[PDB]
Amino acid sequence: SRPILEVPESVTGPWRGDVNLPCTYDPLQGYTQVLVRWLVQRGSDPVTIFLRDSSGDHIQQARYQGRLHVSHRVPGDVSLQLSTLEMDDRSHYTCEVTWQTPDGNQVVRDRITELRVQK
Repeated sequence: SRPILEVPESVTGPWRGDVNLPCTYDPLQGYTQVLVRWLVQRGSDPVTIFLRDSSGDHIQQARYQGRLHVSHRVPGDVSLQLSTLEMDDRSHYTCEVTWQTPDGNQVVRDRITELRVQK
């Protein structure tokens, strides 16, 4: 049918350690991945923390540049890796993927996960 994102409802990571927030899908013929975004919930509009598009990976905030990476090697795996976890990294995160079909249409799917940080 259409691509199905798989994102666990919650993940727990170690304080000062590293965690992977899984976000994966099985690739489907005729669906080309054109955008990945990861967002975090803070105030009154989701914060964009990562984008991958035709020009590469974009991590605009100094607080994340150097401690945020997104999986790339296996098609369909766009999991977020966050290193040196802070207690205020506890939040809800959105994984959002956009695909383009041969007719030129684009379809967007997203899922939210909760990261808990454990001492």
